Amino acid sequence: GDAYAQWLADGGPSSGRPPPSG
Amino acid sequence: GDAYAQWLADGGPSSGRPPPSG
Amino acid sequence: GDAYAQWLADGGPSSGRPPPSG
Amino acid sequence: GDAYAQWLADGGPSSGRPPPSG
Amino acid sequence: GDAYAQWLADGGPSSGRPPPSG
Amino acid sequence: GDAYAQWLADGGPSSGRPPPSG
Repeated sequence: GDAYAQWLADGGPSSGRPPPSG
Repeated sequence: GDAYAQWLADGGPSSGRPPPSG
Repeated sequence: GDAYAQWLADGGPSSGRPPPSG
Repeated sequence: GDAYAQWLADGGPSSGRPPPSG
Repeated sequence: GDAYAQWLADGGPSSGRPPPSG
Repeated sequence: GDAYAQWLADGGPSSGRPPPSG
């Protein structure tokens, strides 16, 4: 869940990284 | 994760749709 | 604000409608 | 804005509370 | 998912609470 | 409105950025 928050912050899909499970 | 991102973008619970798991 | 919630629900920018003030 | 995000999360127009300014 | 949206709105990782499952 | 939409998409207050007005 915290990894997922960071992934959103970084642009979500457009971050180019997989959505994390945490 | 991807689907959830879009749901959030659309206002989450305000969207009128249940949260997806992806 | 409620118009803006609906605009999110409808896809936000991709709705093709202006973001409302309410 | 911050309040408005929480108001969305709480159900937005359907929540029984008005949209916030912040 | 719904809880998670509110947790984001409340500050996410910085909020002092853990990410929700719902 | 547009800028705010993106901020929301990025986790709102969880993004670490203040809410924009547009």
